[PDB]
Amino acid sequence: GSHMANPLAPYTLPQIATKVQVKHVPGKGRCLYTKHDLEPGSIIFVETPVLVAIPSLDEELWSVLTEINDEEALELPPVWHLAAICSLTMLDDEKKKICLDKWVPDPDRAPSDDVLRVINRAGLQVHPKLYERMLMVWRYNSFGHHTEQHGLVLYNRISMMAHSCRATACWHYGEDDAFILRARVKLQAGDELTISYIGDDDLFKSTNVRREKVYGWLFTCQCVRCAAPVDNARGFRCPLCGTGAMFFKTEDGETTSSACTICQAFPTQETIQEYLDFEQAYVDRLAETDKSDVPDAELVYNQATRVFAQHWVLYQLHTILFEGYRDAGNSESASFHQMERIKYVSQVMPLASYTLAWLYEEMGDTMLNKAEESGPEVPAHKLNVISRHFEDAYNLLYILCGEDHDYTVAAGTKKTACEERLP
Amino acid sequence: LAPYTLPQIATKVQVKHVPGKGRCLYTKHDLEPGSIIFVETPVLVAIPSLDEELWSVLTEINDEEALELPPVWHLAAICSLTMLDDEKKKICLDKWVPDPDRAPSDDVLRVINRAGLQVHPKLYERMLMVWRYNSFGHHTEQHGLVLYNRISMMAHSCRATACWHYGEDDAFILRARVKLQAGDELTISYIGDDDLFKSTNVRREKVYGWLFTCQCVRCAAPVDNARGFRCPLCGTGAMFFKTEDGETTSSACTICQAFPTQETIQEYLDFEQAYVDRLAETDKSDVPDAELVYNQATRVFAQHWVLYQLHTILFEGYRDAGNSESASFHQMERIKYVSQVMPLASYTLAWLYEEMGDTMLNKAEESGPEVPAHKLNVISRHFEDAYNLLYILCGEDHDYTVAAGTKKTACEERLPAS
Ligand SMILES: [Zn+2]
Ligand SMILES: [Zn+2]
Ligand SMILES: [Zn+2]
Ligand SMILES: [Zn+2]
Repeated sequence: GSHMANPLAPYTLPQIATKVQVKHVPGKGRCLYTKHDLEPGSIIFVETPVLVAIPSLDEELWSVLTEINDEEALELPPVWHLAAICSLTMLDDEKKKICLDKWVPDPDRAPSDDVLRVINRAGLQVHPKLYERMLMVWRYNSFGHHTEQHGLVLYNRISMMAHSCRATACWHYGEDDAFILRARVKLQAGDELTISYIGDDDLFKSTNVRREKVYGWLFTCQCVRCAAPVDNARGFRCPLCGTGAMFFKTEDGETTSSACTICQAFPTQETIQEYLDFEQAYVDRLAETDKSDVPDAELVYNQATRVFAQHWVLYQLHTILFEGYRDAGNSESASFHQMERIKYVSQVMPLASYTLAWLYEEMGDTMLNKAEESGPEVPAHKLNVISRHFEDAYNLLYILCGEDHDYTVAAGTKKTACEERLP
Repeated sequence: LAPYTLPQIATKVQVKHVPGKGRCLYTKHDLEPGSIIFVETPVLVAIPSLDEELWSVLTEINDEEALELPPVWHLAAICSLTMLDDEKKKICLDKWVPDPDRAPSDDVLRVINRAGLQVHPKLYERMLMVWRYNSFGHHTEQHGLVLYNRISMMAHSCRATACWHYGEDDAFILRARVKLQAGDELTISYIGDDDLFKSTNVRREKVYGWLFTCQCVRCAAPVDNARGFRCPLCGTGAMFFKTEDGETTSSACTICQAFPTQETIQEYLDFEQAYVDRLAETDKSDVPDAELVYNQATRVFAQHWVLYQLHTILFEGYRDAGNSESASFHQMERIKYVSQVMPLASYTLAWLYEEMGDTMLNKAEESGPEVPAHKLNVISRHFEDAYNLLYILCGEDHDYTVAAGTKKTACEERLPAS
């Protein structure tokens, strides 16, 4: 008999914890649905912030916080703490309960070292437990300010939208930090409205990376992109045929591959591990590669083409090279790399994005420059082609930020100028 | 309950013929891409030099009264009944035909009477069908056909697992186009490469003669990504049309995910037919006209074989005129299209990569013979891709493969020391 007690005896809470695992609801805790039919680009609603935490909101407290930070660095930068404290002191009791009951990864978290130190050093009256609660509500529910670099903004209804790597809704800031929410796609009444918790600088990357970016909200993303059978953002050059793409995919810590697009062969697990090592090596190299040294980026790109076929690392190298060539006035190769960028993004992330729209616009710029090196009279055909790209940019920006937005009117301006120069 | 007559039965049910060419073929071994599966000699090579007297006769009866099938088919059929031993004459007569019971055509009885041959009409007729539905065009000779025994046992696929090319003495060299395991089916395209990159409706039209509606992996795919129109709502995404049982539906737009109405679908089908008609009057000898048609076509199409055809016309026109700048753009669009709709190894794709290499090398050389390393490497990549595909299609030592690899190694030789 190896029983230490009767197995039917009631457990203690620690003993229960040994057997089972509670999972708290994925951030940000709620789903939001449209009540009506929406056409692409139409406004769903516009929301004013609960609070805009700016140094300008309380610079007394700001100087104090920055000086506390300079003496002993604090885990979250000062802005998060100005936001939290001003959320506990500046709003009404109701506004307060609106932010305290938003989603948080650790509801019962004890006050951190940082929190108690701020309370004692700045001598404030707010409860440490609520101070902690609020620092995480803004860590996991706010948006970065549009212009001011140490600024953040919280909204109430916006936090109700679940995450998706292929979001149904897009957004942009209005004039007084208004949050303008638009339909990114055609929607029917009752459809879910989702936004990307992850920035556009990572949305074009592969499933493993995006999942790493949203793990903080304590879920493994299973959105339509993230759960797709083929991760077409993670393609390696097949070593058998030398030209097709094999797309890798990681689930439960194990990586598998699609069959090569051309020769239909599957790589062995040993080849998969080999190319995962290559992948990590080039991810590391990307941090040392940039547009101020184009020869170096050319070296890295040449080496990377042997490893990658339609991969976000290769897209990043195309980006570096395009910006380097564009800055140097070399429209010829900038053109090639920009066309590869358009190919990649339209395969991997086809819905309207600022990245794609400005890919089309900047392709228009590059083509127009290259053409104008032959003289101002650019032939009709070329003009039309250039115009098409500008138009595409317009068409996407129209959906993302509206007819009269500065981006949209810029793209449309270039388009109509192109038409103006037509015979 | 009284028995039906045969016409009464035919009113109620529809019989499905064994689809041409009647058989399936499977590999007994694992195959690497590009490996030779086997090489087969022809049962017969029908060319004028096979029987010049018969040929001259044939010609003159054709010029008096035109034959429905050109003379070479009759040369093939007759010579199959006259010149082959009994063993091989039976292998030909055993081959798939659409109409086993078909009475002698009037062309057949005429040729029998005016050439004065002793062959049985009904066999003659049947042999015709055999050669029309089982033979290949000769590599060199116009008015030439070739018929093989084992090759005819491969079923058709628009995404074939096997590829082929002619060797010396009209040998049929069959290679694996993809990696295959023992027991996998060997298929070839009954459709020429001039149609393989087109949409499912068109390919099915091209194989209807073998009496089946193609349901290969491409034709049965939920989305026909060779038939993509420009979404009228968003102005930028693609909506892919699909036709089944005479009715056309559309995928949601790739960008705004709206579905077109049946009205919009019919409108864009009318546009599609109009541009298919215009293609017959559009070609590379009038580049301005093709530019007009392309400019109007971009408003209708997003990723469509008609747009690919216009890209092809413009690429060849600009290439012939030495305009590497515009040819570059259109060739890139061609590569995009083909690699999306027809990604497996093909001569079309391989030579798309090779000619992209040519165009970029020309364009670069307009700046001087010393082409920078980067550009060279990119150019080399294209050449290498061409090589890689032709290696699979026709072997390492084939003239095509050697040509692509030659351009590639030349590119590498021009690279600076550092
Ligand atoms: Zn996801
Ligand atoms: Zn491969
Ligand atoms: Zn098919
Ligand atoms: Zn659309």
